[PDB]
Amino acid sequence: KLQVVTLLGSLRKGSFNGMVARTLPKIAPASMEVNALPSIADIPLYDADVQQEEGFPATVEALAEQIRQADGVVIVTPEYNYSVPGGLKNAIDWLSRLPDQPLAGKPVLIQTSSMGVIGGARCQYHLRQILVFLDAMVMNKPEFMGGVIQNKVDPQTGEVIDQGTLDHLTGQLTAFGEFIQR
Amino acid sequence: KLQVVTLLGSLRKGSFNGMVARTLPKIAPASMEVNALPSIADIPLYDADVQQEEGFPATVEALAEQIRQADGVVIVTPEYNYSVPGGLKNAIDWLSRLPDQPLAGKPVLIQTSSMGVIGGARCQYHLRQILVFLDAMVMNKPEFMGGVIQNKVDPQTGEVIDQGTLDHLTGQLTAFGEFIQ
Amino acid sequence: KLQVVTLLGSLRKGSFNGMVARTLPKIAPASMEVNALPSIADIPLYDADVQQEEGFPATVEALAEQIRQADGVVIVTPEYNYSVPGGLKNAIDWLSRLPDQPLAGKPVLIQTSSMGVIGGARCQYHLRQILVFLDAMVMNKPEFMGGVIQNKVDPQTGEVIDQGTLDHLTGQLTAFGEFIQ
Amino acid sequence: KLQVVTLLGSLRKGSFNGMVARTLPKIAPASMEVNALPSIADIPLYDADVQQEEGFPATVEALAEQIRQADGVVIVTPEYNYSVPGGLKNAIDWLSRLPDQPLAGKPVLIQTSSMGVIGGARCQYHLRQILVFLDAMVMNKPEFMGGVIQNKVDPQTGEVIDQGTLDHLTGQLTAFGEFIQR
Ligand SMILES: Cc1cc2nc3c(=O)[nH]c(=O)nc-3n(C[C@H](O)[C@H](O)[C@H](O)COP(=O)(O)O)c2cc1C
Ligand SMILES: Cc1cc2nc3c(=O)[nH]c(=O)nc-3n(C[C@H](O)[C@H](O)[C@H](O)COP(=O)(O)O)c2cc1C
Ligand SMILES: Cc1cc2nc3c(=O)[nH]c(=O)nc-3n(C[C@H](O)[C@H](O)[C@H](O)COP(=O)(O)O)c2cc1C
Ligand SMILES: Cc1cc2nc3c(=O)[nH]c(=O)nc-3n(C[C@H](O)[C@H](O)[C@H](O)COP(=O)(O)O)c2cc1C
Ligand SMILES: [Ca+2]
Ligand SMILES: [Ca+2]
Repeated sequence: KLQVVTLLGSLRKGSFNGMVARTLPKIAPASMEVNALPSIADIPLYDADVQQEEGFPATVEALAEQIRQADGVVIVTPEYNYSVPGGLKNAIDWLSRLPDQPLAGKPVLIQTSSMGVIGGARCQYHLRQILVFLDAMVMNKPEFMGGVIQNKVDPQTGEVIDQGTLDHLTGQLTAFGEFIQR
Repeated sequence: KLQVVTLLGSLRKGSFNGMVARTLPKIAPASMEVNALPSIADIPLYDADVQQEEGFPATVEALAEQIRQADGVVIVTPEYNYSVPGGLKNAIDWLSRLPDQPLAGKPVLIQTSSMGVIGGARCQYHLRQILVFLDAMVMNKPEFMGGVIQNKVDPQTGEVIDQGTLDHLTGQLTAFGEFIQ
Repeated sequence: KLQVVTLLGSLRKGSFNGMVARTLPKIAPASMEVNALPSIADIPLYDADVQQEEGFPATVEALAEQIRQADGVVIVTPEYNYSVPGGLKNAIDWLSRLPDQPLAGKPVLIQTSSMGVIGGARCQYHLRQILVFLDAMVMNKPEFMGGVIQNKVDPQTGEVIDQGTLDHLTGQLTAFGEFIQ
Repeated sequence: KLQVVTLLGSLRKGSFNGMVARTLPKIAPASMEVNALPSIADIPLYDADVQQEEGFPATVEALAEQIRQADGVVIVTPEYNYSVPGGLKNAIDWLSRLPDQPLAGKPVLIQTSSMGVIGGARCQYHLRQILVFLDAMVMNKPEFMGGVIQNKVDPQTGEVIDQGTLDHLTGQLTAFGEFIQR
């Protein structure tokens, strides 16, 4: 069984991308198991001085060890001002500074959702440029951009229910599972 | 006289970009007064729940008001992992949610420095894409990419000394001053 | 009254973006006259040897002069392979080499359409990066990405009909008109 | 012996990138053979109407068949206005429309050179975004950006002679050769 984890790019309780991430474990192919990674909320802003005098934040090393243990990582994130959320980017800046950089050679799947029609596509291309330097193995197609995400979820359960969205989500995961087999 | 402020993208005290930023005051045109904005170090990670429950952070409000009063903003920052540093971007995310969005229509000048020959060039274009949604007035030329800034600064004073760099910057500021109108 | 011209990025006769372009004349503000520039179809591939030996192509010179006379340029184009179409970009490469570079300081408005929901959004930001080196004055908002334009046009007239799209465009032009100053 | 070919992004006789491309065959690892692809100069501007009424240009199909035959492709190109040269992009637009798109799943190496200090880096990131849609297998590091390329070549021979540039060029090719073994 492949072990895939999710890195969440939004910090709000009712996050839509948060709902997409929690739905993935329930629709993953039988040969895949998905779990959520710890939240990035308590990670402090990156400062070279702290890295030297304090060492690495426990939260950063905990997140890093779980990524190394996993066979694949799915980054589920919204788009902020046509790009990557500062919080998520900051968690990536810390990670990129670690011994045995956790994402190098690591299979990565990208997922974004927005209330807008474009569904976070802009965020995705900047993210790939970032992951290139970190040497992650990013899967090309299929891509997933959840537009008008609010009309495809269930507020109570906090999950995706729109049939169309569920099939594409399941399709991509399957492709990612086959991708990981490398 | 024009009032210009600097937004710093690095937090370490030995910051080379910080050196660039603190050098701008004495090489700017005689019609410009360059001062620094507060550090983005205390600005907490963006969370809509916080915006709703607590309102906007006081540090964010302070940063914003200084931006509103300025005639222009010079963003001085390094490039982290082929893009914009997490901290700087997070501060921008916060500012972008403000009712009277501070950077809307605000003239902006970009400058980056790095220990490598590319001088933070990649970071600049991602930052330009981001600035479109904030609706800022970003100047085109001349651009400034400080390649290997470590060889052209003076540690004792923490300012730039390489005459070539100094004239480049001065030319850019002079150009930014004309841009304001 | 302002003179605005359109640079078309697609060459096929059934071009949806072409439909957008030819619709702009009757939805523009009363202070703007929108006309089309010549097609980029005859512009040959850029080659410095040709620039040196033959000089600039007459078609390139013609395109340039019309750009110089206009108060603004609206670039209407599709998105090919997640970026700017080869032909359009090649025409820009030619213009960029001209002594009195036509687009320098020229206000530019970008609009794209596609048969998909993204509406050529990716192409727009690459094009914005390119326009920095040409030193153009590119407007920020509102932006226009015509998603699935095929469902909102009228083949018999070859113009846009979807009222929502029409008002969006009109609003953009009105905004571009104010931008010129 | 792996068969690698070069796609040239500049059309001028004295092209510096042209010199870099011609030097590659002479410094490739013993397990690799490099050849130049036909020139893109005579390829007409892409027009959907021509594709339908005329079919594909012979030059486009000749270039496409040679790419399919090769084990790897090195794109050597300059940077025009912070991006990909229109001519090269146009040759890619035609290619992307072919049956059995020639670059899908094809190993690709990127090389750029400029008279400027940045050496065509801007062109490279836009190109990768393009190759992602075409589903090419693009190698991450090492990257090659030849800055101030004019002071590293020999006008007469039309080749690179700067020792430093030659070593990196040889290093990348070796990495690409090992990369191709996939
Ligand atoms: C700082 C900030 C910037 C935003 N900018 C964008 C943007 O550039 N593109 C976009 O599609 N949506 C943007 N939005 C709207 C988000 O898509 C929307 O708030 C979304 O539902 C947030 O993701 P979440 O629900 O998982 O918290 C922005 C939201 C925030 C908080
Ligand atoms: C998290 C992190 C990521 C880095 N990644 C890059 C990069 O992608 N490109 C680059 O040119 N330099 C990179 N560097 C090197 C910086 O350019 C160099 O540390 C610089 O001197 C930092 O800016 P400062 O001196 O103002 O603190 C990185 C540094 C850090 C801390
Ligand atoms: C070479 C080529 C590449 C294409 N690639 C893309 C793409 O990357 N993104 C997209 O949204 N549409 C793409 N399409 C579909 C176009 O959006 C669609 O054909 C469009 O209607 C063309 O613009 P036009 O109608 O003005 O000729 C491509 C079309 C062609 C001819
Ligand atoms: C249309 C055009 C646009 C140019 N724009 C850029 C640019 O954006 N970045 C850059 O580094 N060099 C630029 N240059 C300078 C080239 O790097 C230089 O002419 C180079 O030596 C061309 O590649 P080649 O020698 O193989 O023909 C431009 C050249 C041309 C012909
Ligand atoms: Ca929260
Ligand atoms: Ca030639």
